[PDB]
Amino acid sequence: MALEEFLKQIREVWNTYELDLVNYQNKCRLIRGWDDLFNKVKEHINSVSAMKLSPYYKVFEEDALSWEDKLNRIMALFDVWIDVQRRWVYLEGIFTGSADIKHLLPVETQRFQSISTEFLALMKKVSKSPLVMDVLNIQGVQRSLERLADLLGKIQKALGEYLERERSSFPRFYFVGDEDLLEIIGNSKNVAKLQKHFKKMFAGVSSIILNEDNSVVLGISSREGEEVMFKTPVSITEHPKINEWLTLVEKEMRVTLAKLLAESVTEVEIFGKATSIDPNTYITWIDKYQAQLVVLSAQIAWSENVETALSSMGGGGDAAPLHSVLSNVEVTLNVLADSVLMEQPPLRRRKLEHLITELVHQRDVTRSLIKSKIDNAKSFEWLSQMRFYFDPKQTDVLQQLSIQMANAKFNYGFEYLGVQDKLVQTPLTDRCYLTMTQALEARLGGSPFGPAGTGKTESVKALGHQLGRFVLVFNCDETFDFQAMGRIFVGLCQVGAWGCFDEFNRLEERMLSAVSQQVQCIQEALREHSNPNYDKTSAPITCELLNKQVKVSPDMAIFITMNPGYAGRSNLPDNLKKLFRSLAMTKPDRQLIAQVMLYSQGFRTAEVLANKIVPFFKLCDEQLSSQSHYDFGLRALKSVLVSAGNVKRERIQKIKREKEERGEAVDEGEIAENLPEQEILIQSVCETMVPKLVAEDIPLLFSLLSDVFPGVQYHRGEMTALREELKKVCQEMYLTYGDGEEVGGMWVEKVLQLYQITQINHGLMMVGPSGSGKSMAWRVLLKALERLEGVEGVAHIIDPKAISKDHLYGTLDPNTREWTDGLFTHVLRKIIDSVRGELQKRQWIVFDGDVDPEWVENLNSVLDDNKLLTLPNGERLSLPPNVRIMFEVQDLKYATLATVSRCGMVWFSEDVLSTDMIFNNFLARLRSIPLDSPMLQIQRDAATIMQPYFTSNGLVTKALEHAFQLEHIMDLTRLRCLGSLFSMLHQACRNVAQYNANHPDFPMQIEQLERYIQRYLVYAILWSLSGDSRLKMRAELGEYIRRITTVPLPTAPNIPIIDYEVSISGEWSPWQAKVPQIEVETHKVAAPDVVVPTLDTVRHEALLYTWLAEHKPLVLCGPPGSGKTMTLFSALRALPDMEVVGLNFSSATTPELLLKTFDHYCEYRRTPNGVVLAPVQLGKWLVLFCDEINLPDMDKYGTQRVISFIRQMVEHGGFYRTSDQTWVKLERIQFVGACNPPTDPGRKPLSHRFLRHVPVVYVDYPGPASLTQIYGTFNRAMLRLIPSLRTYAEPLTAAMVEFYTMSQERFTQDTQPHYIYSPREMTRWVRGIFEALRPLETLPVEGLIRIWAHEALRLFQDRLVEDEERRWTDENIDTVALKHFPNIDREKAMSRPILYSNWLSKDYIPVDQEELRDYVKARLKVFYEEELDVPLVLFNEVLDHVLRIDRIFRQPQGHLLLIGVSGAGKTTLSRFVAWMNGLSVYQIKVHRKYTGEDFDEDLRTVLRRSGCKNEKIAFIMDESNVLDSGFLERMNTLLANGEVPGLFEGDEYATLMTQCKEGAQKEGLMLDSHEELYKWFTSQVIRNLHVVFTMNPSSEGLKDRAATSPALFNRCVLNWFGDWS
Amino acid sequence: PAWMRTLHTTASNWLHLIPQTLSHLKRTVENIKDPLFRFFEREVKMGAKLLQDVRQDLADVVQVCEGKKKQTNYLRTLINELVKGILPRSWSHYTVPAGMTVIQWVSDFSERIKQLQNISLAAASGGA
Amino acid sequence: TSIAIGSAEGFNQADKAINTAVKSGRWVMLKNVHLAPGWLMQLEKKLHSLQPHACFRLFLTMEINPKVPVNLLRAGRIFVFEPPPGVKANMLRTFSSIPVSRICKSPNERARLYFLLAWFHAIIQERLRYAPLGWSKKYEFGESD
Ligand SMILES: Nc1ncnc2c1ncn2[C@@H]1O[C@H](COP(=O)(O)OP(=O)(O)OP(=O)(O)O)[C@@H](O)[C@H]1O
Ligand SMILES: Nc1ncnc2c1ncn2[C@@H]1O[C@H](COP(=O)(O)OP(=O)(O)O)[C@@H](O)[C@H]1O
Ligand SMILES: Nc1ncnc2c1ncn2[C@@H]1O[C@H](COP(=O)(O)OP(=O)(O)O)[C@@H](O)[C@H]1O
Ligand SMILES: Nc1ncnc2c1ncn2[C@@H]1O[C@H](COP(=O)(O)OP(=O)(O)O)[C@@H](O)[C@H]1O
Ligand SMILES: [Mg+2]
Ligand SMILES: [Mg+2]
Repeated sequence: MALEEFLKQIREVWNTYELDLVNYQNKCRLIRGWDDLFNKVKEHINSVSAMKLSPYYKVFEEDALSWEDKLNRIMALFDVWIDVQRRWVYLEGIFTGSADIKHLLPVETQRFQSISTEFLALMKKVSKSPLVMDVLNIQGVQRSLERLADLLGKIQKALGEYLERERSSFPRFYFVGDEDLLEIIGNSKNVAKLQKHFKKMFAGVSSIILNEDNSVVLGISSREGEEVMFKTPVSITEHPKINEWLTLVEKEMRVTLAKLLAESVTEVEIFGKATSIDPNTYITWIDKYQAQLVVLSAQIAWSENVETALSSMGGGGDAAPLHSVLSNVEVTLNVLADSVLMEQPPLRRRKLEHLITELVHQRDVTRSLIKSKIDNAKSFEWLSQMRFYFDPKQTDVLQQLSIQMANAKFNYGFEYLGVQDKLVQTPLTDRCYLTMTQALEARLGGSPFGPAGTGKTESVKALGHQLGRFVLVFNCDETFDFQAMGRIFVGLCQVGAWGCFDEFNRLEERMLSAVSQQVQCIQEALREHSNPNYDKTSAPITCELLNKQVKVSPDMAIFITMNPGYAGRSNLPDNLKKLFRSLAMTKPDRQLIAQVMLYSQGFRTAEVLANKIVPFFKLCDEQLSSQSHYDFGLRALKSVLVSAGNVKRERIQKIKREKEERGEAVDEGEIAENLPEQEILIQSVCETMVPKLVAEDIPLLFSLLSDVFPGVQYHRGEMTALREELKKVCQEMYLTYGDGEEVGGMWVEKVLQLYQITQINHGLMMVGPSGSGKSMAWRVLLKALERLEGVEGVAHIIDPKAISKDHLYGTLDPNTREWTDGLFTHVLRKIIDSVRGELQKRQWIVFDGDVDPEWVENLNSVLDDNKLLTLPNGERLSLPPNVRIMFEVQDLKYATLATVSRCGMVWFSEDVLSTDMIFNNFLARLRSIPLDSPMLQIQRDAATIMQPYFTSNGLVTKALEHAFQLEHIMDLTRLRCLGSLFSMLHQACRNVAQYNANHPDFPMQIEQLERYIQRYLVYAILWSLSGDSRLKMRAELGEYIRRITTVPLPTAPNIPIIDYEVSISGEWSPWQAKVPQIEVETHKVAAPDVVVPTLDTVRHEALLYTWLAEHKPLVLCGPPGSGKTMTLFSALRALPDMEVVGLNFSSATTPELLLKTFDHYCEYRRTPNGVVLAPVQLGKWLVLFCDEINLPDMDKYGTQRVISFIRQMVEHGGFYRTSDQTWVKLERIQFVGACNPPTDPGRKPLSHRFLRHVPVVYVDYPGPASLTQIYGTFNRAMLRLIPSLRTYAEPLTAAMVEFYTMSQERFTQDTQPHYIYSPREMTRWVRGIFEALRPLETLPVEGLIRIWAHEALRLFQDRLVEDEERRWTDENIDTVALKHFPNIDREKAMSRPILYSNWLSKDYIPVDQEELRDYVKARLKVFYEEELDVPLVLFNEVLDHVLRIDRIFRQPQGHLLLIGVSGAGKTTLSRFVAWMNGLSVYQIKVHRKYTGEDFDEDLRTVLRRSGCKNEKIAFIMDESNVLDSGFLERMNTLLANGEVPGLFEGDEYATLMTQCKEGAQKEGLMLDSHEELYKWFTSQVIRNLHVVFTMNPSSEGLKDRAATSPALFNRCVLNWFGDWS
Repeated sequence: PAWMRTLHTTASNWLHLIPQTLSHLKRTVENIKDPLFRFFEREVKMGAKLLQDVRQDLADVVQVCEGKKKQTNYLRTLINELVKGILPRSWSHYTVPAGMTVIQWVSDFSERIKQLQNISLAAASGGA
Repeated sequence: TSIAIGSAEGFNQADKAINTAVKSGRWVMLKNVHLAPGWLMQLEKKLHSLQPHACFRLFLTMEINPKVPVNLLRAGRIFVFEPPPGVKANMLRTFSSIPVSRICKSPNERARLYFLLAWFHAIIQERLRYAPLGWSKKYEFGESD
């Protein structure tokens, strides 16, 4: 009755729980408690789901299912209500607090009023009945919110121009997105909602301090908690509107900091030039003032001391008081060093670290001044230093501080920076400061350039933070166009902020030239500030940006950082480069950075540690092997140094934690004395460097570690708590867990290493070959951390290369300038907004796919310390601390150093995932997951039988090792074999169950079950490991198995094992028993659906059946025409409940071709678990057949987008819908691929990450004996038409096979790209003879040879280019015929002018050349008077050509590829023959403005006429008509399938259905279903539409043409008309 | 064709000049601690892989030019470069001066392998 | 009126500036026109059927690029700008580019400093001709420096 209690508890909770209401400005009663509502619903939903597992669920099934429906309906309603209420709050604020918007946008204002009325009406109902069930039962409440959400979104998108007007009134709004700005404007009274947006408008203001009323802004605060209290508080009541008090807050921030600086300077002067400093007073002064002012005060005091000392040294020979300046710095630095040797508050400790870094530089500068004997303040070695002059007598507090370097003078901006980590002030950084400040004085931009990881971006920000400026970083890409850059400049100019444009050379060259105009006009405006004649009490300086007059603040600056060494980057035009002063930052001063950082962190041996760690990184870059995922640069060094301080702090906390439970001897000073500082550094190195190492580099690095750090050992923490959770998660996921050298131990170490990287890096890559356990490593870790820490883990897995880069990050509208989020931007923005508590969960964004610089370099500012996603609309999204950016990849051969250096690396090797582990996983799943318990009992018994062979060094392991030594049509990977092997064994378990269904009396016993499984396992091993190899390789694996196996095998002397199947009785049975010598019905001779059983067909069909029945994706590979489509469709006939849809890939095929097929055959439905895509027809599995899956273009980074898209749908079971950024799950959809071998021209190798899911079967050309069996059967059937010709069946087949084999050898793809001969020609050969024999009552044997010779010429000679080739074909036709047909009259059978026609009679009989010439002249006379009055001269080749065209127009799907020189009559003859056969001629009427949608409309016109009106049409189209590659992607589908999946959409499809229903009615067919109508429409297009393609002979063009339109060369008959002879 | 015969002689001749053997350094507990062994082990390891790849590619070209194995996409790309005298990008594994042609690379690559052989011979016979 | 070419707005601005200038004698300079080879062909056809003011001049700035149409090259007069042939030519170009009043300011020693700068600029630029020996790399020491 425990289940009954849960139902009672669920019933009682929802009979009383009321929507918690709050009054909102006396207008309505909003709903709070969204977290309480959502968690409560989720908790009951889980409990209802969990109680289904209980066996006692049957009695309460209906009641539980009723509650599942109700709880799901509650989720679907209030997940929309929350977004509707949120949007209404800030839209209501805007449409009430700004009367100007009513006039500006009257339509939107009235539309919002109507929606605001329906919202308030629904609010009042909720107030009356706040019970959730009563609200849930409100009529149409679900649809009301759905309409409210959509309608409110339209109003939101219509306020864009209003938002652009408000951005001027507070220019920091230019750096805020439209939606966030509406929240800011609309919530101007609800100040608590404004807090999350301050980090976007300010450098270091994360929140504001408010009184209890929230009416006065008392001050500002940073993200670390540091507070600035305003001297004069800002009252919001006296300045209500949002943009004025925000301006007053920005001013008080600057005024308060300047006033606070003056007070700080007064106190710090006492510390300066003082013999002894009391630490308590000095620490008190540090704590009292902000971090930025504390360092600023120290710099001011030091500068004035040096100025004072140099002034006294005017006489030259006077004593130097500079030593006292050095003395004061030494004393102060000793106190700072002593303070960081002990525990400090986190804010004070960082302040102390900043002061140590500042004073180390002052110590170095003062030492340099003393060593150089400088005695004058005007000496350049002092002027070149950055100096700080403070005038307390200055009236304006904002101008009391002057920062001067050389001749450059700057005011301090007094932007609140919070606590920004400072750089070590190195000689490179000193040179950077000097160069950039020279550019600033010259009103020029700064252009630091160099390789990645040299400090270019950090130095620009450091200089800006030194000057108190708001520095904005932008990660530039090709989407930063002229309009986007200008708008960013407008914001920068009015705010007075610095723009640091990183990767600035990733802009297009045309955009760089255009931007140079905007940069120049700003710089001219900046020089207007510098003019002494200009007075501040005048018209403000203004430059023209985007055709508008924009005020320019003197504090703004432009900086660009670039790597000029990166190939593929844009070269800056010279006119742009003259606007920037460039500095090379190539060799950072690593040893100085390491020494100062370790000294500021409290390491006593910092000099010793720095002298070891920096050379150690240099040694690693050279001593260790070279890998693409190896980085030992400054980022890697910085990571270790920062981690060293963290490790030192935890040990000190750990040491005293031991002291708490062991005495009371806390003696912190002595605690730092006995502290293994070298061991701390080694731990940071190993926690950060070791996971990236390959196996053979691991001992090398530890030898290097012992070389540089003798006697120091690395010992990982034994993480019992995490390992216990990992072991449990592995058990629930059927995974193998090990410890140390056990099975799975290497993989568990990688999981633990991955966890360590997650705690040090916000961006990390898991790199390793396909099938290394990378995915399971982070999927298991995510679940384990949920159990260990209690924090829910959420993973968003993205295939970045399965979609366009526009769909990944988003697009800026070219005209409306509206921003649409991409997939990654939408996910990250959803987490930042945290509407449903995403900030309290562990959020992992996994980019599972290929890494190329084009898309991942948009994440440079995300993966570095900026933690910002910068968008071309000026918006900057901060990465929250709970988010990890992860990249699961198989290689990094296209990633640049910029990306590799910014991410933690965990390397997976194929040895990490052992084959024993994979075998355990398959067996564990087989013993627990039922395939349909009677079915599980079969699997469990079968698992016991398979177990001996799946051990290490077993049969399967030895077979796998031998298979890798063989040659395969595709690259061989371990998981492709095992994936195929496990699918086949699952089918064997289904076979035993199906046998038990056939034998309900006697189910299979273990003796028979054992006898079946062992042989099937051997059978499955051969096909899984050699099915993608040729017969000789399939054989050789057979003997090797025969040697090593103990399973009984067929005892035939010379018959390969691959020639045997396994009967359900556990006996080997030859495949030849299922290959009968059939006799084919005479009307089905060589018909497309007829398959003559051969040894290969029955084996391939059985193998295809197994994979298809398991819904396993598969690829058939073989030469064109080898029978791949025939075998697949033959196997599908024995597999009902499966519909096949043929897709024809080209070089230009994108995932969008798959999406159109989904739109036509499948529906998207909203389910409680997400969007599911399933076939429209119920109970059917829909098979996507891709015929040329390896043709799609491979980009320059080795990626095919559609292949990545298919890999996503197979491995993840779905894809992302780019319109709404929503994951779609596939249901009842499987994929089958066909392709030619990757070595063929135009073919690319398939990705190994796609092949692990897709078993490959190799279908070769039938051999000479197989061809004799196939077409000997056809010839016997077709020669039953003439009983007197039955005897000649065998010689006719032999002649066919001999000439076909000779032609296939004689002409190959090496000579011409279209010289492909396959059994397709044999099928056409038999069909052609059969069509010429049906209306014939009798025929002599010489008449048979003439038809045989005629069809050979049409099939083999018509495609030949050269006269020698045509001469050879003509001669060998005679040779072959007489060899197999002696005693025949050669002349009457082989007269060289072989012409056949049905023009002079009812039948297709031979025609005399002169008789044909007279008839064509007679018909040409009529043709001139009716269609085209262009006289033609009739020569012999024309008569042959018109007969060839006439043949194709009389065949279904008769398509022509006419190749020849222009003006040879290809079009005219086609029209003339089309007029003779009753075919209407359609030609597209191209012009200079003819575009793709013009071609689509033209395609619709032809398809309607031929598909609906039953009109025979010759669609004649030239190569010149192809104005775009998209034209042929449509024709490639049309030629092969007679249909274009996406051509008819919307109203066009509806009109087509009306016309098809009318058209089918005139034919007498009873069709009403749209699917039935579309199939009939396709069948009409197949029989009526004829496409004639005309093109000139171009060797390069013809070869390239095959990839663009493979249907042109396998669905069209090619006739090489060439030039006139 | 004329190119097919001329390229056959060149590839066969290159297989004569380029050495055929390169034995990896035997890793030892006390050899890993030797910095010279650590650098020299890298040289042979990357050198042996490049040596096998070039020899295999050249052997396939000879067999192609004898009409015994069919021309694949990789072979078509490699054969086109060899006819034009451009150094194949697959062969390019160590930094070289810009504008270096394939005939100079083969002679340069042959000398580097000889030195690599002597270094491994000393390590094999005599120790690190 | 000076216009950069790459932007779509730049094309519209160029046409309006040219149309206004051909009726008033105004000067128009279009920079980096090699970035728009297709638009350059249309500009050549536009200039052919036009009889502007006698003082009108159109300046096109481009890099030496094979993408520049032949028809435009034939219609215009080409001036090649490159490093001066030698030290003498380099220094004469420098002294012509700097206004005389700039050198001849109140400190008489300013003239010798400019000469030293001109000599230094000539020597540094001429060493670039010796690609490897003069400097390890082909630095872009130029007018901005
Ligand atoms: N620890 C483990 N124990 C047992 N089986 C495992 C383990 N880890 C992975 N496997 C299995 O072995 C295979 C490894 O797949 P996984 O997704 O982990 O590899 P991957 O390297 O991420 O793959 P890809 O390169 O295709 O992205 C799967 O069949 C998986 O079920
Ligand atoms: N002078 C310095 N002091 C401290 N850290 C530095 C210094 N210069 C660079 N770094 C660090 O080096 C890494 C790379 O700096 P970054 O500015 O991103 O380089 P770049 O822009 O050249 O790629 C960062 O971790 C940065 O903080
Ligand atoms: N056993 C067979 N029975 C009937 N036709 C066969 C047989 N083997 C080969 N063929 C012929 O070979 C050709 C194969 O065509 P298809 O299946 O489209 O080839 P692919 O898919 O390899 O491009 C057809 O003409 C088919 O009739
Ligand atoms: N057999 C012919 N006799 C006379 N004129 C011909 C003949 N074939 C073509 N022409 C001429 O060439 C023109 C172009 O014919 P068309 O069919 O468009 O050529 P193609 O398709 O080969 O480019 C015709 O309009 C006609 O003037
Ligand atoms: Mg940078
Ligand atoms: Mg994976």
